[PDB]
Amino acid sequence: LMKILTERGYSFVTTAEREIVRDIKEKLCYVALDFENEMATAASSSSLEKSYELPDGQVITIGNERFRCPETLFQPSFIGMESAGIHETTYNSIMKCDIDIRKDLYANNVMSGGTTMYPGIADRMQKEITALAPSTMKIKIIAPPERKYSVWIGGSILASLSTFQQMWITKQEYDEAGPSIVHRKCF
Amino acid sequence: MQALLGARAKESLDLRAHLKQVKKEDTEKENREVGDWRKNIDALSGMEGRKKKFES
Ligand SMILES: Nc1ncnc2c1ncn2[C@@H]1O[C@H](COP(=O)(O)OP(=O)(O)O)[C@@H](O)[C@H]1O
Repeated sequence: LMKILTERGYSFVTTAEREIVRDIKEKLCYVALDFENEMATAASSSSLEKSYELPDGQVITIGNERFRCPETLFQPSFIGMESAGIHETTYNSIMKCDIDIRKDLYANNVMSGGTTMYPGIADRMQKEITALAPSTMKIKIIAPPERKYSVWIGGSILASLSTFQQMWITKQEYDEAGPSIVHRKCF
Repeated sequence: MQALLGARAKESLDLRAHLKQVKKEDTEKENREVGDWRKNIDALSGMEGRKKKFES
């Protein structure tokens, strides 16, 4: 996003500028369920632009840059990565599991982490897998408001489970073994 | 002259009737395992909100 905003006349190269672009992205960007058609109009008219107030009183608007940024999730080649996107990797993780597993993973595609908060991501990912998946199978995405905070929440859940109280390394075992103990006791 | 054909046709029938009667008596005496069951569902129509678990 910083490089394409530079293309539009908004060059952000220092730390304050970088932190600001991240904030702009979080509030203005979306994935688009059809990149090329969305771009055809975003690149042609101000009607698909959204404004942002910069901290110094200046303003910026974002056009196709608004969706080209998250598009890298579907097209990693945008940043120089040799990859077909997060939906191909999701597809392969389902496909590479045993044949009696595949049906359950297709129906339980879980979005987690941040960036899951770009509008349309929960739906585009179901579309992209459905397009690769066999027919008959149900493809479904799980995308709760507990998105981006799901790892922390999982930590809270796990730390407090009765089924997890035997998984903790105590500060006894730790000193006898040293920190390498984590590879035997945790994961 | 026909006494033996009568007796022989009858012996065959009595044995066949015996063998069929034995499997038929069990077929008719008990018949629950040969039937079926409701196999009902959950639905969760009373699920008006989240559960007490940290996972819900
Ligand atoms: N509305 C949003 N639009 C685009 N990206 C987002 C949005 N919300 C969060 N993200 C991005 O997700 C990342 C946060 O990663 P995160 O999953 O929360 O790591 P952690 O689980 O350790 O907290 C940041 O790069 C942030 O900009």
